[PDB]
Amino acid sequence: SRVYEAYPEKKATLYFLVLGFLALIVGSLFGPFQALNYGNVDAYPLLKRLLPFVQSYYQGLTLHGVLNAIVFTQLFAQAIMVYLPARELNMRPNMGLMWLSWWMAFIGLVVAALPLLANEATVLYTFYPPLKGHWAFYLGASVFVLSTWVSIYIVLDLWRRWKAANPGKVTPLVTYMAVVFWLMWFLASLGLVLEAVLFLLPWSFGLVEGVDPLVARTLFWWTGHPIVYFWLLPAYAIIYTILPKQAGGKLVSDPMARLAFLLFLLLSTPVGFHHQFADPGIDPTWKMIHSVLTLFVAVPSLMTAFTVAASLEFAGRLRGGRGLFGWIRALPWDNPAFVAPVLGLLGFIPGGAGGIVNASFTLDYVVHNTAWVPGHFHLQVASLVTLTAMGSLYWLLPNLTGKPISDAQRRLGLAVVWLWFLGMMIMAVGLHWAGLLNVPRRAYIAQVPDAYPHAAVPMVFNVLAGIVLLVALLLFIYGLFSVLLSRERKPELAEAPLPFAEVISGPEDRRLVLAMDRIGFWFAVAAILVVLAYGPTLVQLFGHLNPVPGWRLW
Amino acid sequence: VDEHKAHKAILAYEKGWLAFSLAMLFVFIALIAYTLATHTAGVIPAGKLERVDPTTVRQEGPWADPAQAVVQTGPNQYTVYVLAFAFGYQPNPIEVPQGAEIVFKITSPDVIHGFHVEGTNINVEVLPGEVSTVRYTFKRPGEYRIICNQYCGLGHQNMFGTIVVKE
Amino acid sequence: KPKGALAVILVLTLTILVFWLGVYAVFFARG
Ligand code: HAS
Ligand code: HEM
Ligand SMILES: CCCCCCCC/C=C\CCCCCCCC(=O)OC[C@H](O)CO
Ligand code: CUA
Ligand SMILES: [Cu+2]
Repeated sequence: SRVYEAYPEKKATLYFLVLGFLALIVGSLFGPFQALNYGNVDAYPLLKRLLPFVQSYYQGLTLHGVLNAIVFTQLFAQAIMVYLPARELNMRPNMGLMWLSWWMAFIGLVVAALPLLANEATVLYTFYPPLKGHWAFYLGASVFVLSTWVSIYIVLDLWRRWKAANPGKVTPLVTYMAVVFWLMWFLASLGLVLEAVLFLLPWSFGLVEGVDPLVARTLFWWTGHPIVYFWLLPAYAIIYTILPKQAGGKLVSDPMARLAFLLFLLLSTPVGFHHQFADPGIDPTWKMIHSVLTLFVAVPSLMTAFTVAASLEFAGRLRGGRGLFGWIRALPWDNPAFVAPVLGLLGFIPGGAGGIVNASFTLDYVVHNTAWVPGHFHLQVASLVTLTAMGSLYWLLPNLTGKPISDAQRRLGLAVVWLWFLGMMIMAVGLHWAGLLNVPRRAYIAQVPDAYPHAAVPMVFNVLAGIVLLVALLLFIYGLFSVLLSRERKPELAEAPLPFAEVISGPEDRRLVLAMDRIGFWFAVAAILVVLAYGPTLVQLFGHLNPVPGWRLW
Repeated sequence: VDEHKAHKAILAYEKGWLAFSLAMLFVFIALIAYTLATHTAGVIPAGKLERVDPTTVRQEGPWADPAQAVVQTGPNQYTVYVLAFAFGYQPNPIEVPQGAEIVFKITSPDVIHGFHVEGTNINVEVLPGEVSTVRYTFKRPGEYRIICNQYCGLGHQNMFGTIVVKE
Repeated sequence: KPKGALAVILVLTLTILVFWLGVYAVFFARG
């Protein structure tokens, strides 16, 4: 087509997107079987017939975590947070670099995947030493992640070129979001990169004998918190700058949207000890400081809740809805593009509430390493982030391919989205409630059927969620491939503009925007906070290293 | 106009919401601070680094003889040296008196395990080469189950232990 | 005035408090 000659960035974006959804599908296959497990039903003998390379529950669990939480979410982030700013500025990104990023991602995936498939790295997506995976797993994971440094370069390049042509102008809203997003990720990424380079790689190749597990976990959770905000912020970008148009209204505030993203730049990285409240050898004072900073990282989503609800109420009133609740009925509940993230946002209320409990230092001892935790995070990433990505089939995919969505495909989409959402809610009840009964996460509980009798009722919810989400996944697969493999094309769809929302403006807004646009300053503040929050403890740990030998227990 | 008046009113309420939010977060900080000043804070692991060699811990030192792992260190205080390993706890059972402060000192000779005492706030990660120290006082006598709540290999789901609290 | 947006943030606030105070109580019951 001549459309990809003018807009080659459409084709690269599509490749990120498709690869990402294939990952989501393969990783999600294991979910229903894990849910049935948490219902005391053992369906793994059947799964091994279908997929004979699967040797255990925990190998299935590794694939699930890696493919869904690391691979799908990264590739979605890379697609959304490069292509959207490019389209807002109407400038082409460096296509050499953009293709280089895709090939790094694809090669790292293939390399990591092989030991995963051969039962050589059954260590879960957190890969905590001294459990020792195959070298290809760590090498592949490292190359996959480093792919993002090239994306960071590509957006900073776009931003700089725009500033050179538009001196004295404030950064446009979507591009401001992406620049602070990618700068945050650079700082965030250093924990894992350092862990891999100084420790996991030399160790897996045989160059050093052991690894200190405490320093490894500490470096991991430097990256391991801000990675979940890395997963979230692409959906937020869509929820702020695209969803309001789809609802029939406007974004009620540019500055409040900018402020939320800015707070994420500052507060997403210096908080990882909230994953280490139960670790020895880290001072309680530091745990409290990180606990306090974790409660502050809640503020931008508290802020987000009001700004987005007010935007949707505004759209609802424009479409003629009256009273307390009539604005809701007037929203376009027949469009899957609107419905999917909104359901996502509803489930994010209990999801966020659980997060705040988890952050509260001593309250974490009630719920740490129980089923509660997967209950929390499926509401966040497996519902809101994933559902937002699913809705983008219905506006983004035609914009990239020229393939229209039929009315039947629309209707199917509405079913998939509702069943997925309802499935996650049912599971959330079962896992939260089981967690309070002391049922552990990361456990093949079905193989010890008499061990948790007190949890018989929440287990029924887990079985049910298991089968509901099986049906939703099957319908999704069918729906995705109906759109992709469809014969009909319409190039006028690929040349149309993206449905960016308009903004309501106030005299206040320009003074605020200028202060927020001093991105060099704000980046420097975020770097210093990481150094203060992490430096003193790392100096102490590197001073007293105690490396220990590796083990293979699978 | 309609839209400008909407911008103004929305923002007016949002400032209220933000002030309320901060107030609520500050109250949670105070309530957490309170827990750090009571006996219930004993379950926070010690922050001191206490290194050991995981290869010799079954041959030499306080974990080598599990029948002598329970030691009176105070007038109403006992210290318990616990080994979490693939796939069990030693001693089994752990026997301690009710009403006494119990200092648990937990290490592993292999991989990371969890130590979660069902019915209590004891819920600590156990790393090889390092000692996890937590304090608790058992109020009720009876049997409490220990659950490994960190993935530690294929035996993980069957790795349990027992504490017996004697009248 | 944005009555609807306020109803949403009320629901969120109640959820946060029920979660947080319910777990605070469980913490003291097990301590
Ligand atoms: C995208 C993925 C995730 C997000 C977002 C996330 C948010 C938080 N989490 Fe988390 N979490 C923790 C704390 C938080 C806190 C304080 C927040 C906050 O950022 C949450 C703030 C959110 C809110 C305050 C909600 C705002 C509500 C909104 C925005 C909805 C409004 C609705 C509308 C507008 C709809 C209205 C429409 C109508 C039509 C009515 C802690 C501890 O502090 C642990 C460790 C626990 C342990 O012991 O292991 C943890 C564990 C995890 C793990 C497991 C890691 C592992 O494997 O061990 C994952 C994957 C994860 C993901 C994510 N989590 N979390
Ligand atoms: C049909 C959809 C899904 C179902 C039924 C499902 C079910 C489950 C269950 C029951 C667990 C806990 C198992 C255990 O602790 O042993 C689990 C773990 C997990 N799930 Fe899902 N899941 C689904 C989709 C997703 C998606 C889309 C994501 C991310 C985008 C996700 C991310 C995770 C992660 C990160 C874990 C933790 C892995 C670990 O502890 O090593 N899941 N899932
Ligand atoms: C507008 C009004 C302005 C004033 C608003 C002030 C809000 C105060 C909130 C919480 C108080 C903290 C209470 C601290 C005492 C906690 C005691 C407790 O929880 O006891 C449990 C257990 O029995 C012991 O071991
Ligand atoms: Cu030891 Cu799981
Ligand atoms: Cu976190």
